[PDB]
Amino acid sequence: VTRIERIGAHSHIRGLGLDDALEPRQASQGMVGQLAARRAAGVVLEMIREGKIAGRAVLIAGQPGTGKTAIAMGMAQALGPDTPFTAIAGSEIFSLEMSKTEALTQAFRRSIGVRIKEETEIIEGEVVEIQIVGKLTLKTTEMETIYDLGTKMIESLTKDKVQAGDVITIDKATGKISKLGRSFTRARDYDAMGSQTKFVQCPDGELQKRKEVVHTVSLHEIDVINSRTQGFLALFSGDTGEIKSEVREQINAKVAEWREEGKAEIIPGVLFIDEVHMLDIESFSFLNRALESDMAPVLIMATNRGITRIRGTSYQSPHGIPIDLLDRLLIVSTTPYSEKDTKQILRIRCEEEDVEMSEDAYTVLTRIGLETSLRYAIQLITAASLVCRKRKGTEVQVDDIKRVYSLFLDESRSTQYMKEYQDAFLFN
Amino acid sequence: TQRIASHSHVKGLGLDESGLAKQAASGLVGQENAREACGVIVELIKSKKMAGRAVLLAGPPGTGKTALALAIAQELGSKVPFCPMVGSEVYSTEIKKTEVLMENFRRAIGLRIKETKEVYEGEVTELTPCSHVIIGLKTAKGTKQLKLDPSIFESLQKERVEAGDVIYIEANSGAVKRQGRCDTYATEFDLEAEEYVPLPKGDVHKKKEIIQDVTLHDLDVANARPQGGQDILSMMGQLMKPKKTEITDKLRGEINKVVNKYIDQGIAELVPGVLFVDEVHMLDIECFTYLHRALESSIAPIVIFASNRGNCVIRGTEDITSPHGIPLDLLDRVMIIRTMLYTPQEMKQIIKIRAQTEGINISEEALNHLGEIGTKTTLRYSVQLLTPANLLAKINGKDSIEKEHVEEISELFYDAKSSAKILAD
Amino acid sequence: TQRIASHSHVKGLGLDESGLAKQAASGLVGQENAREACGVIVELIKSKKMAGRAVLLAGPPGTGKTALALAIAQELGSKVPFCPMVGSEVYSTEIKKTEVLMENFRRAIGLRIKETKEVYEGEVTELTPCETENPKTISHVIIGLKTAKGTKQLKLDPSIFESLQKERVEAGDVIYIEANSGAVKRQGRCDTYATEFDLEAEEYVPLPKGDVHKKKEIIQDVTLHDLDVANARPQILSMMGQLMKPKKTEITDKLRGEINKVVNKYIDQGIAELVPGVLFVDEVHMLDIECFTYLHRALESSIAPIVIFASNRGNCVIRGTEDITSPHGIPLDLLDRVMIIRTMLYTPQEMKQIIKIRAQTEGINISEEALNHLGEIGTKTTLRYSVQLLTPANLLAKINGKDSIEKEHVEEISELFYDAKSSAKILAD
Amino acid sequence: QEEKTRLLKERLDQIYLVNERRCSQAPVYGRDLLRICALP
Amino acid sequence: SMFDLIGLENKITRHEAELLSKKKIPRKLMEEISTSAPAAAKL
Ligand SMILES: Nc1ncnc2c1ncn2[C@@H]1O[C@H](COP(=O)(O)OP(=O)(O)O)[C@@H](O)[C@H]1O
Ligand SMILES: Nc1ncnc2c1ncn2[C@@H]1O[C@H](COP(=O)(O)OP(=O)(O)O)[C@@H](O)[C@H]1O
Ligand SMILES: Nc1ncnc2c1ncn2[C@@H]1O[C@H](COP(=O)(O)OP(=O)(O)O)[C@@H](O)[C@H]1O
Ligand SMILES: [Mg+2]
Ligand SMILES: [Mg+2]
Ligand SMILES: [Mg+2]
Repeated sequence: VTRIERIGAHSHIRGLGLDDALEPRQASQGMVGQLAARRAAGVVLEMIREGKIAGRAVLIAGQPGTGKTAIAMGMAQALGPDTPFTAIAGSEIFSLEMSKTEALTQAFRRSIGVRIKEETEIIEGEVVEIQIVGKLTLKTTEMETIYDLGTKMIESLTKDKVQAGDVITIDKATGKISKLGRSFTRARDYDAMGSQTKFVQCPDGELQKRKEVVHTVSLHEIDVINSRTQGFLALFSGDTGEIKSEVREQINAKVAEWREEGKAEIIPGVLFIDEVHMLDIESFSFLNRALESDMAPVLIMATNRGITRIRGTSYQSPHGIPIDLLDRLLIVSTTPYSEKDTKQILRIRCEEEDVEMSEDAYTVLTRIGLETSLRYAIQLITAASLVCRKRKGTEVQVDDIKRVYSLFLDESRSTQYMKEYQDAFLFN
Repeated sequence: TQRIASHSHVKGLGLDESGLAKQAASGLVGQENAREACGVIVELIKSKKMAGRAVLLAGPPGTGKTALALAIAQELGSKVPFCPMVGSEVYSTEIKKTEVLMENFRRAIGLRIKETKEVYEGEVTELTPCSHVIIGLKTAKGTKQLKLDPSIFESLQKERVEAGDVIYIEANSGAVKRQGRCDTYATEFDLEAEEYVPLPKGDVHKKKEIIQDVTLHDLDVANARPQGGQDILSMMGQLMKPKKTEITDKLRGEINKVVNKYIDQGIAELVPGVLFVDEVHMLDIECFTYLHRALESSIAPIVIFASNRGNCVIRGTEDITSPHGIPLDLLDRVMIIRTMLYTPQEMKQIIKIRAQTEGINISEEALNHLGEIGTKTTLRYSVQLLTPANLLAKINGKDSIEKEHVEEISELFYDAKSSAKILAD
Repeated sequence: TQRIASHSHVKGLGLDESGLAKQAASGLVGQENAREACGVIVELIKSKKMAGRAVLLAGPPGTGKTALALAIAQELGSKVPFCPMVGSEVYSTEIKKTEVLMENFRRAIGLRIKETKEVYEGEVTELTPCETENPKTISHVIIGLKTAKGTKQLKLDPSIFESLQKERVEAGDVIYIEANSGAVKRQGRCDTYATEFDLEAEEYVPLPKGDVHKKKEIIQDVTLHDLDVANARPQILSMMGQLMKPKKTEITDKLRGEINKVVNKYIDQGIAELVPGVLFVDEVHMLDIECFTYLHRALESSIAPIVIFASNRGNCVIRGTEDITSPHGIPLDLLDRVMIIRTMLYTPQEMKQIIKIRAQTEGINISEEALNHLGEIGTKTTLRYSVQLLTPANLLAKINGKDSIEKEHVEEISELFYDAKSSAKILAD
Repeated sequence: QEEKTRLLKERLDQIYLVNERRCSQAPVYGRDLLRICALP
Repeated sequence: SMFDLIGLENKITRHEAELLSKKKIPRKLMEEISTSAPAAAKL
């Protein structure tokens, strides 16, 4: 069945393909070539796992199509889902709801997980009888007990309309009641059931259990929850506005106290900002200070620009980043692919897309990709597969590649054809 | 429909079984290579295997780029989602451009949800709370006695359900709706402010397997803000100004997980569709740079772009010129289908099809004259002259368009080139 | 705290008693003149005499400007409010830039409130009224309070009988009574009467410890901005305000003047003590002309904190102007209101000292030859780059089963990762 | 009795399906998470 | 409603959801309940 997630541009990548010594293996876990860059990404991944040093910034820089985002996806896959990995595009911070600095702060705080443990003492059981002073009788498969009821407790039992046969949980620390459902029985079967009705088995073991529960949240979620009375709604709608510095400072201090008490754990993650050259000078200046915080995640960036104009200024800088921020980060450089690496990337893409191709087809597709671009060849893989299926074939041949090459143009051929008829296109 | 639109004649791509474009079929004339490419694109979309692959329709104005996108939409069908948008629609004043693009991406993913509705419907003959609730429903096929969960009694009281009223009860959700009074009591009073509804015809218990198509964006906006809540804050939220909001990535991920769970259960089916972004040259550099990641996603649909610009400056950038007004980086992520200028014969065939679609009878001489005019100015101008020419023909008491009417209309209305020449003088 | 940041080794200005900077102390190396001037600035802050005095740290990148500011902050302690800001933060979407600046100014003025409360708390043991003939009439209400220390009887005013019945105080209930108002507050049944069979949570409380009568001192630290925010929007109007987004508001000068008056009244009454602090504005060159102009008036206020600016832009065009260049991206008018402290480039020896201190703080064992190689790398490239190589080289060494960084690990890490200049060279080619 | 027991079986199947769907789904955050994440 | 998430924030808890998932009545127990279909003294 077609699940929500389908074959995308990075579906074949399932990690960095490194060994225990971080030596890059050729054609491992979907990664081909980029040996030096993959080794550097492994070193950065070890830094992220260690977590000791906050605010380390890494810029993955290279030519278009050299696997920068592929390396980022490999890092995200190799890193466990427990550790946060916030992947955004540079253009996601330009919002009408909040300033750019607020958006970068929220991206920073979303990339730091905090794991909070909590112990509670609850009484869970099936209600046998309730008498309106008051008395309540509960039972499990192993025990039966009767309690005396206070004024607030009898009020809570009445308001929730707890009836005999229900399964309820009452927290001794707070005295609140929650109805988990009603136990099914010979007499409680009905022709229609209410929306809230849930059938549940009688609880096992002892009534008064001691719980240990661990909640995994992030600093941004804590900020939003503490932003206003119904702040957790903004965890859905995103209408968080600009969270005040008071709330953030009080949360940083409370989390520090929690970690000192052993209640919470901090899991520093990664903030990947692809296409980082969309950030403006204000964003870069904010990042220069934001990375100096001890609650800063490890920052990874990707760009393909050369000596280009910094957005928001008239200055030109390498990678479109001012040298203040470039001095604060390490640069990993990608390398253009060889013929062998191109062919192996095409083979892995065919294996993911479930396409069978003849060897001559592999040679011609590799030549096309070397001459035009790797992405164009990847697209022509599925194009030729479709054209072959329309032909009632079972293996993609060179003729199908020539067919799709004639049907779908690349940038160069399309540009040449546009220039040939430039009198018809607008605003040349 | 009833009103003739600029593409009402386009009913498909006109391909044969071998995937080759017929010269004139399904309202499309010429553009053989582009129709065959759009055929391969339709096969890609129907495959439901790939995500986030993108296509750029390139060529001069009036070369059928939008017509071809609508032909793809026709070939897919109504079940497959097809979200059209224009590049200038990203400049919302309520949400960021990337949010508008993400919303349109989610709209193009459909989710067909399959369910059996069970409903008990009939006239109420008895309502006695005992615990449990006993209700008696009557229909044209008989009377049935039902035992209801006591939680439905509150719903029955809220709906003010009494004996003799026609109501329905959902077996899965217990929702009760009082759909008026039974028409048998229409004579109980001569003047009552009540809505009488006929007694249901079928059985009291009705079963129907149904399907509903929803988009992931619909789930996103349903979970964006609480609805139907009886709490005072929910009532105020019902009252407040509805605004688009920058729905968070975490909610989208959770919705994806739940949809995946229900796809695994078998009660939902994914229907990936197409997002059509016309005039993609209008997007700014920020939108294109976000679209890089958006297309690289594994949840994205097939996105069809259309650009008519030449080597123009990318918007939101000073003097950086890229082909089609699209950065080369995004161009490397798309497949380019080239549309060509029409030959005079193809323009004549298009004019004929447009006239036939508008219901206009045109003589051979008028058709030849219109073809000559279109050759001299534009196809769209010749095609637009058909309706006024028919109007003048009907005013002159004629059911067919002659060359005199086309001459008169082309004298009354100028083309863009003629106005430009006049204003140059 | 536990995680290691770029400035986690800065523990203060390494100054002696005579105000001179040691060559290397408290994690700082060199910058003797700049540390001495920062020392005079720290004395200025601690003197509390002056308001609105501005100092500009100016110098090349990686010359310790932010390290010196955080060293000043460490010297001042945690009592003095030190508010870090970056110039990019003024561009808010909820309020005007001048409001952001004024809010950050008021964040750097601290106020310490001292509250002394007298309370009589304990478990109630008797509530006997004292009947009398009026000159049934009661002249006193005797309440007996029990604590773990002992029992006390209070001859309370008869009017307290209304509050006792309002609070439903009964024998065996734990209460506390404040000396001033004389109103009773009930806090639950004493836990000595709680059984394991009855279910209530809030209605039980342990017997108070300590003497029945207590004198409690509560000290709270606030900023003038905290008071501003509190008085600007107090917490059905509350329901609508909490449902809608509580945006920042452009707090009026009227409210700030009223709050200044209230704080002066508290300082006269002795309830409160002012702790004026420091606002640090890094990357101040991100401010626009309107912000700098506002800062002209703000620094002339008698209420303003001491502000520390930092810039490295050199002769650069002022943001929000066209072609108006200024020595630091700051208009010359503001520069006349600030003292400038220059920071100077480091020698290779100072770079080696900083690298060693960083390695110590990160917990990294570095060999002498490895330290020399990394220093020589840092004399090329940048200091920041050489520091950043420390932990990846330590990890590379740990992979190879070495407890200390060897020179080969530094060489390999340098071969893997490149600096801004090497990348510029690759881009040029 | 075959039709009646078939109808009962169908009711039981629908009960099972609805109860499985209701009990299958966990909240994204929950009450306890919000309570524990709240500042004093 | 199977996709309604925000409605669960005021209705259930993660630990309660785990309990509900663990203790849901299986088919055989309902079949048995359909097939089959304490005086206190103060000592
Ligand atoms: N190291 C790699 N191994 C395998 N495939 C790669 C690699 N790098 C790039 N690709 C392929 O090319 C595309 C990814 O290129 P990408 O990383 O987006 O380039 P850029 O650096 O411009 O972002 C994917 O379709 C993927 O199949
Ligand atoms: N291949 C075609 N066959 C038939 N009619 C066409 C064709 N291409 C365009 N038309 C008609 O001419 C009009 C202009 O074409 P259009 O699709 O708008 O071009 P573009 O979208 O590239 O500007 C269409 O609305 C349609 O009515
Ligand atoms: N004189 C010094 N002694 C010790 N550490 C220093 C010194 N100068 C800079 N550093 C450290 O080296 C790095 C330089 O960054 P920073 O001080 O922020 O420079 P900038 O002046 O560019 O803001 C910081 O980690 C800082 O703690
Ligand atoms: Mg990329
Ligand atoms: Mg069009
Ligand atoms: Mg600094």
